[PDB]
Amino acid sequence: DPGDQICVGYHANNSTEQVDTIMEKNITVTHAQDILEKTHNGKLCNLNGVKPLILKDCSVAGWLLGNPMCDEFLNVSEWSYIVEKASPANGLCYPGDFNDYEELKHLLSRINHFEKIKIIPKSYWSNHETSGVSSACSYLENPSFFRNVVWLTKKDNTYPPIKVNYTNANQKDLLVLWGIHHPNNEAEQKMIYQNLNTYVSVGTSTLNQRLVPKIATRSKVKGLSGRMDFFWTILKPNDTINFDSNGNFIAPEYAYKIVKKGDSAIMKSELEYGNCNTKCQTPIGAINSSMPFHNIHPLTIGECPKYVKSNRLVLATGLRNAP
Amino acid sequence: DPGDQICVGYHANNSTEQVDTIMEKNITVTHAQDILEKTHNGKLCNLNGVKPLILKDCSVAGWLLGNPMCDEFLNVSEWSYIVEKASPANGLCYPGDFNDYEELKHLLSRINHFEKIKIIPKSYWSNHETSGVSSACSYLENPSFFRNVVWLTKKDNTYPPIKVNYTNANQKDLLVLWGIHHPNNEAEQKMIYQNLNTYVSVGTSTLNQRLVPKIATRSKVKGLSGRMDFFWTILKPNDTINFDSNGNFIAPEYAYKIVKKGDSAIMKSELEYGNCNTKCQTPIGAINSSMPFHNIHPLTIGECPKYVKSNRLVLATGLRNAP
Amino acid sequence: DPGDQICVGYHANNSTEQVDTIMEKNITVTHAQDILEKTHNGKLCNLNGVKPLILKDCSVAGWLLGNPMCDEFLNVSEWSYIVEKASPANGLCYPGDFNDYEELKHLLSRINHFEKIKIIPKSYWSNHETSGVSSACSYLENPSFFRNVVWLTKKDNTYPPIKVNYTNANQKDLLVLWGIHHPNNEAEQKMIYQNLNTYVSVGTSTLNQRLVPKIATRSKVKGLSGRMDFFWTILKPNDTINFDSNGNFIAPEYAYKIVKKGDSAIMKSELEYGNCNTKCQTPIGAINSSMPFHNIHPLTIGECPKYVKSNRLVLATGLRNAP
Amino acid sequence: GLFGAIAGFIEGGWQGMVDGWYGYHHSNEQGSGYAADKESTQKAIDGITNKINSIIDKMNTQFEAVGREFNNLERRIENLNKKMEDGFLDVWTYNAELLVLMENERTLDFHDSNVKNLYEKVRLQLRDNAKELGNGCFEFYHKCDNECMESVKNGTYDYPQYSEEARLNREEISG
Amino acid sequence: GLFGAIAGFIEGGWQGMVDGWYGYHHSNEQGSGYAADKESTQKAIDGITNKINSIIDKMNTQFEAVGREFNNLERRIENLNKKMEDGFLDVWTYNAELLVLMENERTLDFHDSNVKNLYEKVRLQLRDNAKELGNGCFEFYHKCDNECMESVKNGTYDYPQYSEEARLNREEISG
Amino acid sequence: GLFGAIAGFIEGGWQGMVDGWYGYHHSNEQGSGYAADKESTQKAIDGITNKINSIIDKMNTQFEAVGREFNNLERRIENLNKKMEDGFLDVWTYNAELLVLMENERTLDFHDSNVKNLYEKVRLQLRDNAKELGNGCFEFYHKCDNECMESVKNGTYDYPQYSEEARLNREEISG
Ligand SMILES: *[C@@H]1O[C@H](CO)[C@@H](O)[C@H](O)[C@H]1NC(C)=O
Ligand SMILES: *[C@@H]1O[C@H](CO)[C@@H](O)[C@H](O)[C@H]1NC(C)=O
Ligand SMILES: *[C@@H]1O[C@H](CO)[C@@H](O)[C@H](O)[C@H]1NC(C)=O
Ligand SMILES: *[C@@H]1O[C@H](CO)[C@@H](O)[C@H](O)[C@H]1NC(C)=O
Ligand SMILES: *[C@@H]1O[C@H](CO)[C@@H](O)[C@H](O)[C@H]1NC(C)=O
Ligand SMILES: *[C@@H]1O[C@H](CO)[C@@H](O)[C@H](O)[C@H]1NC(C)=O
Ligand SMILES: *[C@@H]1O[C@H](CO)[C@@H](O)[C@H](O)[C@H]1NC(C)=O
Ligand SMILES: *[C@@H]1O[C@H](CO)[C@@H](O)[C@H](O)[C@H]1NC(C)=O
Ligand SMILES: *[C@@H]1O[C@H](CO)[C@@H](O)[C@H](O)[C@H]1NC(C)=O
Repeated sequence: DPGDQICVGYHANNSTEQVDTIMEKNITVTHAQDILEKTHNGKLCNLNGVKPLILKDCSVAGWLLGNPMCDEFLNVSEWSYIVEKASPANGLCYPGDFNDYEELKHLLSRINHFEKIKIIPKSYWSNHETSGVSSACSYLENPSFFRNVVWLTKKDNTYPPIKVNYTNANQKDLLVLWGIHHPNNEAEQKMIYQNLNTYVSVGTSTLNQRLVPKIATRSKVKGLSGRMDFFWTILKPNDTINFDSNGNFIAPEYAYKIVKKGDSAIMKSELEYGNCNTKCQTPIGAINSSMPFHNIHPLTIGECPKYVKSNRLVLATGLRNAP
Repeated sequence: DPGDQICVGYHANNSTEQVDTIMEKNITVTHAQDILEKTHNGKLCNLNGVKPLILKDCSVAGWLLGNPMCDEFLNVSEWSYIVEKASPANGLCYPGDFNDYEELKHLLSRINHFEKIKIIPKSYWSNHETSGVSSACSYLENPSFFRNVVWLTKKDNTYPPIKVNYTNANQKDLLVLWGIHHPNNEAEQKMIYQNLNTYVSVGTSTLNQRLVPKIATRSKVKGLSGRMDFFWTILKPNDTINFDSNGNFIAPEYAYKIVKKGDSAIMKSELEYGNCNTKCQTPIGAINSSMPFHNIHPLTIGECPKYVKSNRLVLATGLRNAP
Repeated sequence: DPGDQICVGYHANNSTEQVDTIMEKNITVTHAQDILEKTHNGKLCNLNGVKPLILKDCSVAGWLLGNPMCDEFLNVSEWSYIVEKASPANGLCYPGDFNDYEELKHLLSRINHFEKIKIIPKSYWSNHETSGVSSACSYLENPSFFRNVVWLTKKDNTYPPIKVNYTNANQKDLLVLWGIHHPNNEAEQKMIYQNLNTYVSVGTSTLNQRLVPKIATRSKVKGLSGRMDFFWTILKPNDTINFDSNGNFIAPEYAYKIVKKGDSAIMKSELEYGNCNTKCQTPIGAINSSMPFHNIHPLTIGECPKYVKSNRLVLATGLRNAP
Repeated sequence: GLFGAIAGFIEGGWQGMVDGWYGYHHSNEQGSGYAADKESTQKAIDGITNKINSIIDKMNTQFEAVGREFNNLERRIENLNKKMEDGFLDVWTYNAELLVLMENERTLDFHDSNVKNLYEKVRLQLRDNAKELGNGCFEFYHKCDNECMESVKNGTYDYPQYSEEARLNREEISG
Repeated sequence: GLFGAIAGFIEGGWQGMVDGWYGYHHSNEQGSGYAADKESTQKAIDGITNKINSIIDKMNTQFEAVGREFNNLERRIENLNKKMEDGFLDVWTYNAELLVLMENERTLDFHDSNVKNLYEKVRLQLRDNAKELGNGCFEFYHKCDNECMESVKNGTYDYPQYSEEARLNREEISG
Repeated sequence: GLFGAIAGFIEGGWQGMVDGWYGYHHSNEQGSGYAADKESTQKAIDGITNKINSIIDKMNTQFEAVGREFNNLERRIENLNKKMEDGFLDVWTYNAELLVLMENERTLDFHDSNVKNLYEKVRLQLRDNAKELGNGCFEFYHKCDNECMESVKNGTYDYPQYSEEARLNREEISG
């Protein structure tokens, strides 16, 4: 006749949780831990304390040079990161090229605090006109120009040789920008600058540049056939920048003090500001998670989990749960 | 006395197949699956439907500019990929440099359908000679020139200022090429072009180029001491290219319509055409395989297995086969 | 009553050796093998037979051009690798730029045997002065110049057009260097070279360079406001380099024969020579080890173990050692 | 099952047990009861837990992407940059997906080994004083009860104390 | 062997069996016969097969090389490009060679576990009604034959139906 | 323990044994002695040794860094270069740290499997001619001594030669 018993067995529950294995998929399990974060708030938030710089319809160049379609950004100072559109519409209002633009943008992603300062006031230009202007850089359907650089033209009928310098009396690196104008022909050249064969020279302790306008017949862009080329350098503390020109000089008025370097980024996104806060931002949304992995976007900034391309990552913790 | 029996045992066969393990090598096994493909047809085949462009002894530059040693390729249109030799002998027949050549070759590896079109007919040049020619670019031991660009020289004893444009009235990107000639001295300059201090200008909506010949004494190449520099741009639909010159201009005659972009490659190989077909091509031979891996060459094109450097990859499927 | 016995058991000892596992750390074990090398001699030794080139306070440029603060290196010939400081103080004594400097340094890391040879003796310059000199390139508080290139100035009051060539009659690639001087104004230009609008031309079978001085006002560096730009090319066997100039030419005197190419490196280190020998060198010390891994520095040269970032790597060989 | 226990010879598990992963079910003259082993279930918590944290730690440093810009005559470096970043992302995606698969399997078999190690621990104590039915259960020849239970469990099991009684009950069936 | 079965206590395998990987060999009063288990051999086909496909799938996306050109003043980027491409090729060569080695071993031991799990399944049924010779074989105390065979196999084995007969044959040797 | 042997049912190891990793300890009418198995200990040396060399060989080709210089308008490529080199260094640091962890564990369990495979080899020979105490030890029913020892070990163990003597001693306790 049957007597006493002791059994050896194992836990089970009502769990539908599944995990994967190399030899068998979709194995039902008692306990499992998901480790892949798959959700974001679809918003562009502050990063910890700090508001991003959201350029709207402006490009970095449009911002720095002061395209009239960007007066909103005339005075930005501190940002956590930068957002720019895929194809912003307001950049170089006057057509032409920005030299070493990507190198500048890269520099810019290591900076988070600019202090704009007046380097050469218009009042300096007593023997030149400062009112060079154009329909392509218009404000309210009346012709204007970049807010930050100045288009010098002949005063009366003479354009005297320019020779001005600026010494960096700060303890912060200084970003200065300038440019040159390429006219369409000699008549146009004479009408604007009087002088016919011109140059722009720029020297620091490391830069030794000489520019010369290039006449040529070009297709129209924004109705215009002329062109403007822009340049930038970093002027170090206690160094001096020197400009010489006898025509075509687009002079700096403002320059940018680099007051804080930090980690930052220039993100490409069509989104607007979301008025929210996060510790981890991607171009398509912020992340709020303790997961060690996420799969939302590879370009992130802040304290983030690790990006993987997987749509699913879950560890078995418990054991095979029999039906 | 002995009675009934039941045994528990396991399969065995006469297999010499071996597989490897971290703790023991060359373990004999009953069943194994090889997963590494190790053979190719040593031939350069079509890729699916399409014949490759096999440049023989010509380089990409020789082809595009129309080196007389390449008339075979005057009219190529559609290719699956491009094969070029390590060191092709027929390139720039007249010595000099091709500016941004590798960037152009890279562009070219995203294109598989060119339509050559006449952009500026020789008939246009009513007041210049079009018969600039040289022994270095000879055909049958009598001096010739690139089939696709034209060497303008003085007509009678004058070289009038050139000012011609072309508008891209197609819906396809247009590849235009041109060049400039560097003479050896002022006498030579005057003998060819009459005009002594010359320039070539080229403008589009984005390009603003000015070139100037550079006199200098140079070592001989193909007997020649002069040099020719070539340039290219992509002209977009509905844009206009503008050339101005008062001498040394090597003008475009033909240009290339980009009718199809696709994946492609420029492969380096000494092989000839193999008159065969494949779905996966390498520079040393085509591949016909269902293996997930191969080890023949890292540069492939088409639907291919994964390249690894291993000489052997075989999974155990069965069990240890005892002697 | 108890009878005979046979036990089955396993080895144990008095080992404190520990190894790690994914599920449990610091598991005490009987036998273990360390495979991570963690020590170096903190010295810069010879590499097999061969002594390194240790540049002390000189830069590669200072060495190659012959900065007077570097006469020690006037005659180096064979080295295993090169050591240079993070921020060497003696480089271009006269301020300016070295064109394509990093490309040259990279070339240099494939070379281990230079033979300096006189290419154009000062005796050649019968109608120019060779004594251009400066306080910035001073020796013992009296003004000097680069030992390897020569500053030509006007003789009497004329500077005749220069036209000299050199043919590479060796079977070894030849490194030639030259330069141009940028004066501060036209008076200074006339005082040094008589001729006012000058050029430097350099041609080989592949190079076709034209340089022109650039006047501009610049900040002072080492008291100086002028600048010198330097250039280099590789002249192949049986080719000829051609220089033309009517002023501002800094001519080559010596050039460098490339007698041996091998693997080498330019390492950054503040250390001095250690008078010792090794088979594996890092910038912070040599390695003497049979370990398959090390963790001391990622930039090594010689027969070395594999760098990993780990502070610990030890395989269990034996078994769990019970207390 | 790599160890034959779970879904092997102990087919089916116990909805009844809640206190832990591995345990017992007795049946004496008093009554019934599911009882979870603690010492074994805990060393399986400590294990699986150290696993998750080490999976995470070996992943704390891996490749991070950063946006770069290139102009239209820099297509070559741009492409090199695209390849390099896709390359590392694919490498760490392979690495994590494979690590999880490989350890998932080891985790399940770890449980299977823990169940078989518990069963065997009981079996090796009882020996001839009971019968293995082959279902993860033992029929006691002698009489066991609500303190004879807590003896096999904590390993504190005086075998001679019950050794003789069982021997007679065992042979009573034969003779 | 990690499980002691294959080339352990069942030294040597059977050229005779052809129907599958794991099976039996009986011997009754009727006759002989090798018989392959199907249920176990199939779940070992399904396993090993899912293995090959997942090895392949986790390899479907990995690094692909593309030819680039650089001129003679672009030696630095050229080298960076060479390093990057050799780098990924070496990484995926390591990855595949190691995956195969690691799973090859797991595959062999998987078989060894399947053989031991089959043996134990038989042993746990028969119990005292037969003797384990220690060779992967059982000597029946009672009499088994060509339908008593198909009972241990499909698990459908009425133990009490033969329980008593064996007990006498077993003790006949002693007394 | 994944196999229940080491620190399972053979709790504690032997400081006495020195000749090798796995062995025996007998006790007869003559005397005592620890004796290391050779055939098993050697195939565990050959294994662990082939492991170390293959770990090393699969690491003989991996990424090597080289110093490059970039000027101040080459920050983009410089950064790309820094990322690429940190990337591969992190990848091979992950690879080696993980390989060691994964094989370390397999090495320990390999030992545990070797001990259990030795025990079982002895057990399957002796059978009813002795008793398993459950401690990694067998009490001989019949009498075994300093040449009966060298019989179970080398597998050369004539079972019928001692079969009958044990059967009486075994049943003497019952009746
Ligand atoms: C695994 O489960 C998921 C979720 O239900 C399902 O989409 C997938 O098809 C399953 N796997 C297979 C092989 O069917
Ligand atoms: C700046 O220019 C003024 C005159 O225009 C000059 O006196 C002064 O010295 C210059 N500063 C420097 C640092 O050269
Ligand atoms: C992030 O998630 C936590 C929940 O874990 C929540 O309490 C917190 O409010 C979230 N943060 C934000 C900014 O929404
Ligand atoms: C493994 O087998 C191959 C093929 O016969 C042989 O070349 C190799 O030497 C063998 N391995 C060893 C360690 O001998
Ligand atoms: C092209 O040139 C002709 C005259 O040479 C001119 O009339 C025409 O407007 C030009 N086309 C464009 C788009 O400028
Ligand atoms: C590729 O191999 C298959 C065999 O699997 C063969 O039938 C086929 O003809 C081959 N293709 C070519 C183009 O030779
Ligand atoms: C492992 O041992 C090391 C060396 O004593 C020690 O530093 C470390 O803290 C130990 N691990 C843990 C988890 O305490
Ligand atoms: C070098 O110059 C001399 C005259 O200065 C000339 O005669 C000689 O031919 C030149 N060498 C070459 C190779 O041009
Ligand atoms: C390297 O280490 C070995 C010890 O393994 C030693 O004998 C040898 O002298 C060392 N080499 C040097 C150069 O010190």
